[PDB]
Amino acid sequence: GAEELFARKFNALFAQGNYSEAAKVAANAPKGILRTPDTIRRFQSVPAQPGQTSPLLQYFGILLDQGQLNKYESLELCRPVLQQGRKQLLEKWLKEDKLECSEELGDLVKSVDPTLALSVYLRANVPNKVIQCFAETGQVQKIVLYAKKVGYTPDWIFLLRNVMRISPDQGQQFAQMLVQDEEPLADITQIVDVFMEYNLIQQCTAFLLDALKNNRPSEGPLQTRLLEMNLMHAP
Repeated sequence: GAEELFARKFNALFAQGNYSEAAKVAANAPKGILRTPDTIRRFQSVPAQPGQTSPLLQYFGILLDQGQLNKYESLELCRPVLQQGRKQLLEKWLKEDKLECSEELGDLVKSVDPTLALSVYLRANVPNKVIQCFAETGQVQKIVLYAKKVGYTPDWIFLLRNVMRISPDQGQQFAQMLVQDEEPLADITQIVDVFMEYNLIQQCTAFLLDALKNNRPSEGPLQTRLLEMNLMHAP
């Protein structure tokens, strides 16, 4: 019940002109009173300051001496660090399991890197929804495999979503590695739509062709749609 009292002690000693005692109590105290969320957000928020131990360096000290922490503490750890310009720190916390290696941290990276998140889900919690859920670009294989290896084609949706909003572009995509064996998807039209809207038409058709290059993997409709696009795009 003195969570409040601990925060009161920190705020008092910080305010009272002895950052040393406030830091010594806050960092060297149990239950992570510099990673319980208000405390951690304060500690991450203060930027480097001459006169004492750097907040960043003090906090890394704190994290290592303290260690990985719970979903909430790991999550709190993860929520700013990706944003904080230390996305790479958060990649290390997911890879080093300084974070919970949960679905949340992976998803946070998938918002900024599907692939490593996908790596974590492939490695940490072996889920499918989150891992596929973002597949903007990167390691083609996981994407092409989860679309390719039904399931799942919803990973195809997630990637088309992720390629509906993708800074990557024509080139490294996932249909063809996925479909050297023709596969209809949740909507192949989606695939062309995404490609088309990105004018990645060429990759959609190119990849689809390879899918057709396993022959019994061959559907008029893939081809129908392909030809349809070529009729309006370039025959």
